[PDB]
Amino acid sequence: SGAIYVGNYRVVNRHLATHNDWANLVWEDSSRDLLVSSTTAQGCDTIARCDCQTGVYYCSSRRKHYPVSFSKPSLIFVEASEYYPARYQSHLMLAVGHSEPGDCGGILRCQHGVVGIVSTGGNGLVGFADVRDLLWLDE
Ligand SMILES: CSc1c(NC(=O)N2CCC[C@H](C(N)=O)C2)c(C)nn1C
Ligand SMILES: [Zn+2]
Repeated sequence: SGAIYVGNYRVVNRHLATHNDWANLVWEDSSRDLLVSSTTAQGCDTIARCDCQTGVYYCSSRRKHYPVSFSKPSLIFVEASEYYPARYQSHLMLAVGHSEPGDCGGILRCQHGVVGIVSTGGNGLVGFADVRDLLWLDE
């Protein structure tokens, strides 16, 4: 679990969004596993605006942060689950690292700010849903 709080927005994994998220929906994209809902309280997370391929992510199944090299946001095949049929997930970045179910929502950060959140895992690989292209999160 986990979310990004920036301005009047909350960014979460779409497959983990609540009734409240859906009732205050701003934007969602099933192909990205992202949903953005509105909040009354102001958020202070800074979003990175860069092409960094190195950063640190939070892994809740180990209660530890890990430094990683990660790929550029791309269309990657993702296996069927209780949330989605087998499909290509877009804007996804992979890194060699640990992740298990329950890790989704952990933030990936570089020196510039928040890059994305854990969205996929398995086979010693962790996938992050990129948020750096969502320029409207700042305004
Ligand atoms: C999060 S780590 C993980 C998962 N979770 C996923 O990769 N998933 C499951 C939740 C939805 C994700 C998506 N973006 O479609 C896909 C699994 C099935 N094994 N391991 C080790
Ligand atoms: Zn960066």
